[PDB]
Amino acid sequence: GAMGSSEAEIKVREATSNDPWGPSSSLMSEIADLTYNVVAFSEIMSMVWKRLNDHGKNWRHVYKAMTLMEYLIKTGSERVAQQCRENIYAVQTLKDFQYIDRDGKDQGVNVREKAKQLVTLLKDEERLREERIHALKTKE
Repeated sequence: GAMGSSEAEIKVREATSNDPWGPSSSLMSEIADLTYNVVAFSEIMSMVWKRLNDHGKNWRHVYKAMTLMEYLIKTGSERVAQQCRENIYAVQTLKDFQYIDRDGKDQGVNVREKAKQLVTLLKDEERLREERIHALKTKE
């Protein structure tokens, strides 16, 4: 289903699901390779920004989308980091993300801290170069 049709959006959804495991490194590597495919890049990034804009009980979409975005910034096409810097507000807003679950536990704190770290990385082009060498070595 069918004829080698794109599964880019589906792979991103899988990588950013509410499941309390993942995202898987092999799946993330597949998505990173697809970011060099201009058609797939658009599908991937749109889905990641959507997951980064979920809330509440879907907080893990946001947390896992940041893990995926970080991996793609470091391991994928340099167009990823460029688009993220262009859309930096969509990451910065997450430093304000709130969610208290029904057990009273602050899941939002994980989102806010991950966002803080991703923003400092994106603002530093030297850090991005260093991180890319290390990340590409992990990939290969």
